[PDB]
Amino acid sequence: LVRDLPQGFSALEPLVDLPIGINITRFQTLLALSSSGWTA
Amino acid sequence: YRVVVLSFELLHAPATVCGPKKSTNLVKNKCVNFNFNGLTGTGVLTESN
Repeated sequence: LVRDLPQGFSALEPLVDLPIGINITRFQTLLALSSSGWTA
Repeated sequence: YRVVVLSFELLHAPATVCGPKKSTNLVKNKCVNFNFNGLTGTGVLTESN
């Protein structure tokens, strides 16, 4: 399919757990990219 | 004297470091008492399909 958030069922196998224990409230992603022009 | 002091910090995070663990040979078709990695039970350990 092209763009629509697809309908259909799947699952999610685990990747990893980590003992961290920190105050968490927010998250931002990162994107690969020049500034005034690029190709993607 | 060269002195090394192994102090530690505990009781403020999930424990992460400690000693090794024992390992023994398995056996089948006999009522034994297994302790598989968290599971302490008794019975006969055959193989699976």
